[PDB]
Amino acid sequence: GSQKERLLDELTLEGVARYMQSQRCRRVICLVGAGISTSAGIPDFRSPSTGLYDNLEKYHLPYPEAIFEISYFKKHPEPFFALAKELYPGQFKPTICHYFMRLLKDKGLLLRCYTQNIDTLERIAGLEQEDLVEAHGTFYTSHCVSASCRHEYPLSWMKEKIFSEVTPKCEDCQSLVKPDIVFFGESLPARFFSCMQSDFLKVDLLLVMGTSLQVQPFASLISKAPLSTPRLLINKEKAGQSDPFLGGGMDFDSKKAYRDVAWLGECDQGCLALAELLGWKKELEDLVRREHASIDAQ
Amino acid sequence: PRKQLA
Ligand SMILES: NC(=O)c1ccc[n+]([C@@H]2O[C@H](COP(=O)([O-])OP(=O)(O)OC[C@H]3O[C@@H](n4cnc5c(N)ncnc54)[C@H](O)[C@@H]3O)[C@@H](O)[C@H]2O)c1
Ligand SMILES: *C(=S)CCCCCCCCCCCC
Ligand SMILES: [Zn+2]
Repeated sequence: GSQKERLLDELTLEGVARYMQSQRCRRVICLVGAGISTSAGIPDFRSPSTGLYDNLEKYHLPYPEAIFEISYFKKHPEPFFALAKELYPGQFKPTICHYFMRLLKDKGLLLRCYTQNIDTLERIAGLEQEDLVEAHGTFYTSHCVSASCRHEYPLSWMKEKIFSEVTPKCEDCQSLVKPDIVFFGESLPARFFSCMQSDFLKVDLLLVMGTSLQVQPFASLISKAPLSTPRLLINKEKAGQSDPFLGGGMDFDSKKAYRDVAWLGECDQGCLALAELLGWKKELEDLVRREHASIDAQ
Repeated sequence: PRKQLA
């Protein structure tokens, strides 16, 4: 129920690892964001210096957030597509942290991965539609915005549009073709909610990686878990703690902290370190090396 | 509910 038991023998990465290899822990949900794709060459939003929010004056823009709002995008779709060309990676290579989640899947521990990212790196690492909630959509597909025809286009088609700097318009009806991402101001995909109502009824561990937990309703997921579900954050910086002035969230440090753990560093390093404790380090090394080699050969 | 910053 709502009893706040202490399931981890100690609020550390080693405590989480022993819990992951006990019998109580059979369903794991990952919540991930842009931090886990920065070492794949896709920059943050809010990280000072790197993050996009510091790097977008050049966009004739009245509000550094407007380039991701649906309202602004309806009026002026060009800056987004211009920004999309800048950021489009030359090669899609998922990170160690991505591959840690594919290890979760391969070992039957992955109940679901909820991602805020739209870069398709979860799928390239081998997470299937049954494993994934792309909470903010994806670049992988695109649709005519006209309610009358909503023709679908593949990333191959959208990429050439963006690289040829020509605004994507629909071959059937000449309306705008928008990548299948959830802009700020749009409604999250239905499957987000149907998964959320069911997944969080029996998750045994939350793995929060590479997200500042500042976009809603995604950030609210950490509170859907039952009160005794251990929660591990792997992130550059602590996140998800209740504001002192503002049901609340992460509790790493207070006297009544009992299940939240913050491993601070690179998501790739933190997943490397967790895998070591689990005896998966070599297993993780071969998988990343093999898949990077396969991708490097394309 | 919709995608919103905070
Ligand atoms: N890869 C993508 O698809 C992408 C990229 C940028 C922004 N966005 C979108 O903008 C919004 C930003 O939300 P967000 O919380 O995911 O990103 P954010 O910019 O708000 O924060 C990312 C979090 O991860 C940390 N971080 C960054 N790099 C890290 C690393 N190598 N290792 C460990 N921690 C790292 C950051 O300090 C931060 O806490 C999201 O909704 C997302 O949809 C997506
Ligand atoms: C929700 S916050 C969606 C935000 C959109 C992020 C913009 C990502 C730029 C496109 C990256 C190109 C990779 C295919
Ligand atoms: Zn059309």
